[PDB]
Amino acid sequence: GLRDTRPGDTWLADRSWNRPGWTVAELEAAKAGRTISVVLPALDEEDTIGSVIDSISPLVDGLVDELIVLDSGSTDDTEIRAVAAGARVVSREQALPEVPIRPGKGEALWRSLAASRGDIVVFVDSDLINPHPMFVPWLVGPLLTGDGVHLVKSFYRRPGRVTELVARPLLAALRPELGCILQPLGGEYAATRELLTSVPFAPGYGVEIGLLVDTFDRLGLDAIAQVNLGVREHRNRPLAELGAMSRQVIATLLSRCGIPDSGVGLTQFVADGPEGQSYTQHTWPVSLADRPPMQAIRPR
Amino acid sequence: GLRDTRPGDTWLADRSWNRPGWTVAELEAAKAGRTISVVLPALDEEDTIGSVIDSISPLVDGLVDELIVLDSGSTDDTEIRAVAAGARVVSREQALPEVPIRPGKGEALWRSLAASRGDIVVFVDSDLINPHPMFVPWLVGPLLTGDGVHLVKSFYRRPGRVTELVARPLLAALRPELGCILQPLGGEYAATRELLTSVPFAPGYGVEIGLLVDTFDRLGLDAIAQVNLGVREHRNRPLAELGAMSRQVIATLLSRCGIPDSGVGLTQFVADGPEGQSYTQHTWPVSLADRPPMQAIRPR
Ligand SMILES: O=c1ccn([C@@H]2O[C@H](COP(=O)(O)OP(=O)(O)O)[C@@H](O)[C@H]2O)c(=O)[nH]1
Ligand SMILES: O=c1ccn([C@@H]2O[C@H](COP(=O)(O)OP(=O)(O)O)[C@@H](O)[C@H]2O)c(=O)[nH]1
Ligand SMILES: [Mn+2]
Ligand SMILES: [Mn+2]
Repeated sequence: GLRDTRPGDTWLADRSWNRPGWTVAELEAAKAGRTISVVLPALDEEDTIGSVIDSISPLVDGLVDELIVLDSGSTDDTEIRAVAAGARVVSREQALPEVPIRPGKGEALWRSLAASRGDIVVFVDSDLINPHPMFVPWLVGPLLTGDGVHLVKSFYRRPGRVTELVARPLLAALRPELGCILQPLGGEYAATRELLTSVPFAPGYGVEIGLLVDTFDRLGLDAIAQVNLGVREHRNRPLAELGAMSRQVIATLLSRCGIPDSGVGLTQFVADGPEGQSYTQHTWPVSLADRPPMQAIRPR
Repeated sequence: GLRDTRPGDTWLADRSWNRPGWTVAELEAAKAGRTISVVLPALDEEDTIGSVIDSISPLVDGLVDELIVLDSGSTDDTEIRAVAAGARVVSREQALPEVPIRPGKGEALWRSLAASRGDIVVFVDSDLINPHPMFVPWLVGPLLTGDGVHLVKSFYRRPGRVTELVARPLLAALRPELGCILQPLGGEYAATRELLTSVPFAPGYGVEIGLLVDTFDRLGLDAIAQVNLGVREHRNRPLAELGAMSRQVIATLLSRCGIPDSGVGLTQFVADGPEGQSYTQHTWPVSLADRPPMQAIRPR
């Protein structure tokens, strides 16, 4: 299976593989009265968001029932360019007005549960460079087929340091069953509303890993599938921010495993000059504050 | 202090700094009947080891009482080239014949406690490219001065991903007091025999971080100093091995913090081709087996 795999192919828990042979029209037939929402979280991606929407556009009013951009505080042209591309833009305020806003990606995805209605929600990063139009159908495939699958995680090929050095080694240490997950931190994935609204959402960059572990702990490995997305292009992370991202992944995973995190942010020491004559001290925030299951706030 | 610092300058626990103004001859006078051993662990570094010894050579029979290369299973010309450079080569077998050998750096450093005699032991990696001749005196300075200092950690400028993304964020999470340590994984450091023989030694690449945490837990922050080594050149780590190194750092730190590690090695999935058609599954070993305090085996 891993010795021969294609963009679309599905990996299940019991080491078994599947190469899908359906059309998108056949997949919409498999729905059986289930609705699909696509949510694109966006903080300042005016350059790429149009192209991302365009890749998913033609599925709307067919496979996809709604396409939402969750505007996470953008001050560029994200909103207007997303509207011109034919997406409904919902701000964090509009999504859930009765709860004060916290910073970070986790917050945005959590709020999008209140703004969306689909029985199935698909998340796709809005900074992807020319995403394959088959991303969404490939992600929903294993949910619409039905093996008691509740979370579909993607894997892909680089055309991350935090994934390979932090998330995956800590998973081996603390949740070794999740060692089969190739890309635990990836932003392209799909899940049932059932699962999503029943679990807490980790803050900031902890969100994906928290969901992964929460899904595993509550529903076991059989509820998780992996799908090959093929080549995944996206804008590279600036090197400065990787320490902060790692620290948050660590905080979220420790908390899921019942290990007390100090709540103390990473302090980085940045050499000011070539000789190392002076260092700039930079401390990034880390959060231990999950949001509760959406069922406790805005229940269906 | 961090806003103005020089190779040699010392950082203590109470945020206080020190710029040393002694000669190496004045430092040998400060000894007061204390012996200093330099230990160079070496697994296949025939190209660099001569130069490393040459940088420390002139201190022998003066500041340094003995200079030992701990040969960790070399099959190149490490031994003969280290002898020609004027170092005493001791194999892992010769160091401690009554205990079976385990693989890894930790093993080598632990055995070197049995092969060396100095009241103070200085460790220096043998793959350093043209190390500054003042490395050893800069490392022993804070021990010979006396503030109840038992461990001297170096920091330096790149002319690591695992340090910045794994070791330092996990320290903030689990031992936030150790957040002030710039280079927790560095191989250039000095300590008393007193401390070194009283603590367990972590296996493989866990060794430095284990010592750091063990020192902190038992003697507190005041027993640890940091010294600026300046620019530190060394051969770059091949990218493949970084996952394995991270996994071991994780295992060692978790164990020091009382957190159960699964003992399950990191499995890496290596794309065999550009499309991501097939993956090679590669699982690196991780060890949870410390060596006990040398006092329990070969006591002074
Ligand atoms: O506070 C935030 C930060 C990120 N994002 C969005 O979440 C996705 C992932 O963000 P980023 O690209 O920085 O994360 P990475 O690729 O490094 O995992 C992108 O579409 C961002 O626009 C967001 O909505 N709110
Ligand atoms: O099993 C081992 C592996 C490493 N080394 C030595 O320990 C030092 C650090 O090894 P390496 O350069 O691979 O570690 P890194 O610089 O990546 O921390 C070097 O002098 C190696 O020759 C050793 O004695 N035994
Ligand atoms: Mn991105
Ligand atoms: Mn090295």
